[PDB]
Amino acid sequence: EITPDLWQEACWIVISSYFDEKGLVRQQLDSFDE
Amino acid sequence: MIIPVRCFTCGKIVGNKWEAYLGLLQAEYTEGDALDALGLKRYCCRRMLLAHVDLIEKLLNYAPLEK
Amino acid sequence: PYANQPTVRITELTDENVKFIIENTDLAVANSIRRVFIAEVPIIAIDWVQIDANSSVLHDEFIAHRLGLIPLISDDIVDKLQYSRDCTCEEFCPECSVEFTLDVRCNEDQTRHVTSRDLISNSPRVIPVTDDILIVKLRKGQELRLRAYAKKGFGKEHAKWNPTAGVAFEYDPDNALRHTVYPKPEEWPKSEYSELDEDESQAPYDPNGKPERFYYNVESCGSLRPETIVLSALSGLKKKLSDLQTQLSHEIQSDV
Amino acid sequence: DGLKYSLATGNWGDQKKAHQARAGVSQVLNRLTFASTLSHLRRLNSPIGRDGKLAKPRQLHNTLWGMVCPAETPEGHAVGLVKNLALMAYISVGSQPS
Amino acid sequence: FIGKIPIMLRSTYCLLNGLTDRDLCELNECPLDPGGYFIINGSEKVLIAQEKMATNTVYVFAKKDSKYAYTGECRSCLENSSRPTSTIWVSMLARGGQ
Amino acid sequence: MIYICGECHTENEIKSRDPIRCRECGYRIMYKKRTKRLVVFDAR
Amino acid sequence: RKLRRQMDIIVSEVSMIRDIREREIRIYTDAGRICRPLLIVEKQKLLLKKRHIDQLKEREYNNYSWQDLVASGVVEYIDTLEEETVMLAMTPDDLQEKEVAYCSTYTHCEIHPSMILGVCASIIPFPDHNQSPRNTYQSAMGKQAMGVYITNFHVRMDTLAHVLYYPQKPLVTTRSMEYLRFRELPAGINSIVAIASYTGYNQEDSVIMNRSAVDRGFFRSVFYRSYKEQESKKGFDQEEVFEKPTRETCQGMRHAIYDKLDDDGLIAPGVRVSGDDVIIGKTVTLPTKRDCSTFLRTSETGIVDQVMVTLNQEGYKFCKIRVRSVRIPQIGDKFASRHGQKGTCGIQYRQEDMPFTCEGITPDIIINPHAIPSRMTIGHLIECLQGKVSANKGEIGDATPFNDAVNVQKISNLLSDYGYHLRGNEVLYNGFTGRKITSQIFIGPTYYQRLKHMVDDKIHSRARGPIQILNRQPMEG
Amino acid sequence: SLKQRLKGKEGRVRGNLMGKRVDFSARTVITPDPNLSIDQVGVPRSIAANMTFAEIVTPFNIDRLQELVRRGNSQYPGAKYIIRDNGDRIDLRFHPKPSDLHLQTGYKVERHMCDGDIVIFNRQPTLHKMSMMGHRVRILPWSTFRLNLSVTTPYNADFDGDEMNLHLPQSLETRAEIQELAMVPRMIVTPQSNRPVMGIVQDTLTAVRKFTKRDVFLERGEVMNLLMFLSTWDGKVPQPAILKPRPLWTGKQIFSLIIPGHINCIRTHSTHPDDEDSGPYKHISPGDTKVVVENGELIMGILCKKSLGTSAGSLVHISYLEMGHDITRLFYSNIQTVINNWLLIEGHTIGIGDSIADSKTYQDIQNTIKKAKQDVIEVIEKAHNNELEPTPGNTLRQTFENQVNRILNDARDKTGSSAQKSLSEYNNFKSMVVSGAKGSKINISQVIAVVGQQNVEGKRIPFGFKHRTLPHFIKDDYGPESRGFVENSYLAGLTPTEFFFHAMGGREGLIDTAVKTAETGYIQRRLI
Amino acid sequence: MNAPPAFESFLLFEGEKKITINKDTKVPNACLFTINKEDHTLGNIIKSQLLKDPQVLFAGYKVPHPLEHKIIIRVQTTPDYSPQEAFTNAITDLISELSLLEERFRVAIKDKQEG
RNA sequence: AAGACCAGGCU
Ligand SMILES: [Mg+2]
Ligand SMILES: [Zn+2]
Ligand SMILES: [Zn+2]
Ligand SMILES: [Zn+2]
Repeated sequence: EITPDLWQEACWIVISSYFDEKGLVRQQLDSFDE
Repeated sequence: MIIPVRCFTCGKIVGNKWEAYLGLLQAEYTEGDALDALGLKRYCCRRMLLAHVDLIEKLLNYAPLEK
Repeated sequence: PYANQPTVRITELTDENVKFIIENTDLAVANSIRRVFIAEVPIIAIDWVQIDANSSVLHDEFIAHRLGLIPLISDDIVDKLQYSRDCTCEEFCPECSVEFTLDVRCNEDQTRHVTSRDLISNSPRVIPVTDDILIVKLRKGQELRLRAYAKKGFGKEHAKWNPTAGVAFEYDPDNALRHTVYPKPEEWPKSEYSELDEDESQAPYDPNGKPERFYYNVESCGSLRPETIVLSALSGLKKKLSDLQTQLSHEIQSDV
Repeated sequence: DGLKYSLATGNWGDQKKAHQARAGVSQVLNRLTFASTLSHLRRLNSPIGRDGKLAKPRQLHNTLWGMVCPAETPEGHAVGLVKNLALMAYISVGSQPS
Repeated sequence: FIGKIPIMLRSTYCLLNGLTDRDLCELNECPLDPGGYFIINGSEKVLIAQEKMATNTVYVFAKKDSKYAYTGECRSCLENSSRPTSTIWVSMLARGGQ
Repeated sequence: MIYICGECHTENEIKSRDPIRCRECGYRIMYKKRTKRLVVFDAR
Repeated sequence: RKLRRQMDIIVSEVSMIRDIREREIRIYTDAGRICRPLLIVEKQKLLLKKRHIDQLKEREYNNYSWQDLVASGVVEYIDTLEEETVMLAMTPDDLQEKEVAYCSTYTHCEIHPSMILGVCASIIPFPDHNQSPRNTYQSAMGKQAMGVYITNFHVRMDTLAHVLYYPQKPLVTTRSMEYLRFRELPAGINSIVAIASYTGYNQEDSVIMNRSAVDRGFFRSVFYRSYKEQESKKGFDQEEVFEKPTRETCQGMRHAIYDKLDDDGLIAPGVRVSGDDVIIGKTVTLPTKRDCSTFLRTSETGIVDQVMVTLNQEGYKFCKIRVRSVRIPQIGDKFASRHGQKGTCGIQYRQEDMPFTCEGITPDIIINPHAIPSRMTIGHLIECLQGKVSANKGEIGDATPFNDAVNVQKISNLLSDYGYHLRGNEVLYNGFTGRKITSQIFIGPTYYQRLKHMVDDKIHSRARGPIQILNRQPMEG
Repeated sequence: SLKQRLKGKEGRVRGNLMGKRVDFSARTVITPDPNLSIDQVGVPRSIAANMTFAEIVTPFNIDRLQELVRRGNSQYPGAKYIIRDNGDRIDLRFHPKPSDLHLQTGYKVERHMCDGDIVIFNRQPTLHKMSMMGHRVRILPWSTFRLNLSVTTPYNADFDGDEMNLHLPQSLETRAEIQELAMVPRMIVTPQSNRPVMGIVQDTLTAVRKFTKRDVFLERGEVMNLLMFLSTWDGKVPQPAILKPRPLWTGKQIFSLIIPGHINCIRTHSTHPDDEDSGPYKHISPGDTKVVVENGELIMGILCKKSLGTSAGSLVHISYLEMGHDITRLFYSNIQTVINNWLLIEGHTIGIGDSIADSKTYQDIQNTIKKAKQDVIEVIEKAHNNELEPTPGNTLRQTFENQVNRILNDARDKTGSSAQKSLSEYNNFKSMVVSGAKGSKINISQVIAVVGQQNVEGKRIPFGFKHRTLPHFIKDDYGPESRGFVENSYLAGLTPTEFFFHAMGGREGLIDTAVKTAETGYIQRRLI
Repeated sequence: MNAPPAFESFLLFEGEKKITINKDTKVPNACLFTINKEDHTLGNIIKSQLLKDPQVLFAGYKVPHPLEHKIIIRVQTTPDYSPQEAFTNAITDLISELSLLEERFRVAIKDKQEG
């Protein structure tokens, strides 16, 4: 089950998913929306 | 913006190779093989096609002000 | 005491490229020849530009800058044309300029690539050298109309008048004169002109030697053939020396 | 006009009580480069006065790890007082403890 | 109608919300533009995050010349409703009596 | 005078005292055609 | 913690902290708390497994994303004062294993150590090979690097807009530039940089530039200036009318002649405008007229790019004019790499006078070697080597900060396979005499930025000009 | 109020009487020009066209002034104004006015600033009186002020976006004052520390050392070029040191022609060991490392910062004291020009191979670091089992910190010494450090071996979290890694924690630089 | 503003003499040649040709300032020979060498283009 | 006009 030293691909994939969902300015938009 | 006509260092014309480079890369050549196929030997001409960013495509999305 | 007797070997000769070796001549001779290859060879390039309509996304002097860098076939009439500073006329004529006209409209939906093929000249010898060289891309409804005059100049004025796409120059491929000092000779790749074995790094030091073969590789940008670039450079350097001899004959005659 | 004035001038409070208010908020967005625009949109300001010669609040604290960029601050009287946000840092928006 | 509230670009109440690349290009808006700024009188204004001390939590400090050896304080606010920024201090006077 | 509209991209005929609305679409932004007088550039 | 990880009745934004020694348990739902995501570690094993990575690699057309990753209890948001109770592992493959047993109670693991940097510091190649003041200097100077700031700039009417002719993405890139969109809007050019003392004009922090390259469009740019003006028709206005003044009819009059103006008193676009030229002819009808016409900034020497006529808030006639000028890099202009090495242009030499390799390559930029030893920017040298490797290989080099899979020996071994000296040195020939240079000069492609500061915007001279009203002293500015 | 008008800075007294805005002043960016003299400054034509100097008409210069008046303000050199005996100020810039262009003795013609004019030149932080020296105008293209590089260290200026002010005296008397008092060659030696202020800096110093080594043999054409770049040369080619196999000159032999007059000086090179003076070879130094100049000939020795730099008893200082200001100027200019033009042949560079050391040296450095870390572990274990005895006058914490700092400093010093010993004679880092041009032995050590301990307010990295530095470390960890000791070098790259600790270390320096300036300036003003 | 026009690298104006000859008073039989609007291309050539003359004692050139387009050549010869004669002879020898090189290069081109 | 705030640059 564990990631067998493929880690460089894995961590940048999850970082790409994070930045694809949120972006860079969510603190502005979330604050104003709330 | 758009591919420069001349390589800045030596002066070789790279303005007519952007479309061919794109075609080869679409035809499954890697960047190194495509640059060799186009005839760009020394690193100064290779960096031109390797590091170019084509913003003119993005600029052509906007409608003109002309009729 | 007396002048050189140099000799030329030519190894490779194509439409792009000329590899030749000059033997038995001075280093300063060779350096000035390779320097004249760049900066003193006359060629034809677009210099005056007037734009009538430009609704593209690139601005007027952007397009004018690209137009000047487009090589023009200069093979024949560059000896026949005058410099504009030499010429007797106050405005542009066939003895001192070539007229180019561009007229492109994008009526169709798909993007049109304006290339050097769309440049139309008044005379058949001096077409653009040339896929073709891309000047600008046009969306539907965009238009580009302009006139251009091409003049005669050389590399000192502007890099658009450079007839050449890099000159390779090399002498003493095996470091026998020790003009360069390798801290570790074993780490340096051997030149394609090296004449020594795979096992030894450098030729033995030659205290009596002087630089003696110059290896050349002149690569043309398309305006002039690489064979005629060298001939034009030699003729121009000889003409410069003859002009000094002439005017220095007058300066001695003043000193007399 | 209250919202418009306080967002235009930058003085944060009543215009008649501008002596009592806070200033420096709502600067003109920097459009020199895309990186400049992003850095300006992700930026933090310490309210501690700029004349303060006390070094302590300016120093890079251990607790900034992963939250605030260690490299990026202006040079001058505002060293360490203007801080930029890390790439993965997220500021909580708040919720009710019901 | 009681007034007009400026709208942060690309927020849930902006007209650019949920639009695609084609729509943004038709509107002469760059898709790469992140938003997160306001437009007031034609200029673009960006609110800078303002750092401040936390509220409702007890803190204990000391400062060298004060009459107190230790000063406990609690900057308190009622859920950011009706906020007075009321601060109590609870201090210990110095030992140095004579 | 003629100005081009900032949305429908048509020409509109207009004079110096006229308020700005486009005759085809009501839109309030106009652009002045590049003039007819010629400007010479060097290709340097 | 179970409920927070299951998102059941506790939002992931809520932080929970147990201080064991003081017997307190604190829960914060408050706004304004800063936090960052972390991977959960159970025992010695990550909760992130290969199926999560497979689904995230097939993220497209699967509606599986970072929110689904959070909902699975794999990643957790942690704020500042909860980190006090957290045992963090820098990387899983290194710190989870049975090395010599420093710790075994790891509870969290960083996604990647390079996520501690900001937006401007994430563009630096090899930032761990540089001095921290130089990293700070680069972070500050990157905001002033010129490029294409926004794609629709031809629509925008902004004052002081700078745009570059031929931006290039760096040949040596950071893994985080993809999320900063630096490929789409680059702010510089890759240039062949030789680190050598050539003629003494690059001493101190100066730079020698290639004039032949500059003539080919190297670091050429455009500067746009916008001008606002209006009829002001409200209140004590009379009217302030756009019209072309006649030569001596108005009161205010100057040696600036109005004849570039059109019928409505507005210069049409495409007209060359120089110093003192009147862009907008506006006359006051004054209780008999005053010229309030606007002029260009002195010596701006530009061309009218766009003219716009609208109606403002009030509903009176309001006009914007945008002027452009091209500005070719000169001696006084400021250039900088991505490492804090900033410098003006000491002198420009043509291609004939520049030193050249055996292949005819001449450097675009020559920088003094004396900038390196004291400033200790080794990342500059490593970038220069990596770019030389990449330009030959056809790939784009990876300069992400803390990756052990890149080192200088490996880069040298890769470069040695392409027929070059493995440390980047190369034999140069003197441009003036053609003789070889005794030393071998370090050369290679490096990413360089043109800065907003130019000498044409800074040069100033004074002799008996304007006088201040109150002090009768020379003006300020 | 009136009190507020007069009270503070920018108030009337300080802001308009003690200092004020002036006319005939120019500002622009400064760029280097090694082809200028040490008293010359390059001035753009636009600034020289704007700036004017009033000149009085007399029978000597009336023809030249009439030619300037007919050139007018359009062509570059002419006049802008003509001032009559009554004070009537005719302006040439708008109209030709051919009846008014007549000149007679007593008029004042305000001509454009020409070559040879005297100007005060200034850089703003203005700390001592060498921050404002009088220069001599030379007119050059483009738009930057140009000055010689030896003049940079008086002004503390570097060519990175720096701007400098230009003041032009408007009267003959004040021109005479600046010429006779504040000219650059008259300010070579400061009264502050009786040392020269200007010295040989950057490329030229490293080239001086490499040129003045023993191995430099110069061929005939190279000698003729270097002599072509001498301004004080008498025109006689010296007889070469080596004659028959081929004629070969030496670098010292040409440097002796640069040295003015008959100067006697004795210095020592930086790499001079103390063993040579004790035993034999006192006067025939094997490393070439003692300097002897007799009768204005450099007999032996390698020049460096200790000989051509700004120090007491330097060659330049002795030259000034013996020969005066006029000859020392030519001495600086000749050194600059001829040695830059020689450096055109040899060249200088820096690269990765200059920063990569030997594989055996790397192993030695790693062994030293491991031994040091083991020693710090054993000291920690001694304190943990309460076996450590407290030093007199010191707390247990104080002595523990002192011992650990001692161990780490010894480790860093030993690794640096090993790295410096591993350097080759061709290494460009060594070539720059030895000559004193730039860089230092600690910079080499940090580049090649070990960055070293990072300190915050002169202490080891504190505990910002409860009992630890970062969440990656365990509580109560006083080991070198946890407290900010950077084991790696810049070439090898730093780990994430070491990178953060180095950022913390540099932040302190930035803060100190930003803060100290106000106090220093306030002290300076109060002293003055 | 102050950018000079592109042509000061190669073109003379009214009043500029292409060559100016000044005698050097420091040393007998020494002369100083000033060539306007030229660069290293010609100075290096002339100096290298002059150094071959056995009757020339000194031969050197320099550019006083790169931003200016000017060459200064100093020639010192032995007592029974004029540096003016040395200069003319060097120029003639250079022209003679270049003509022969051109002819041999043309012959080589013709031999290469067939067989 | 003038005043205010802000941002940036060189030490
Ligand atoms: Mg500086
Ligand atoms: Zn190239
Ligand atoms: Zn004609
Ligand atoms: Zn319309």
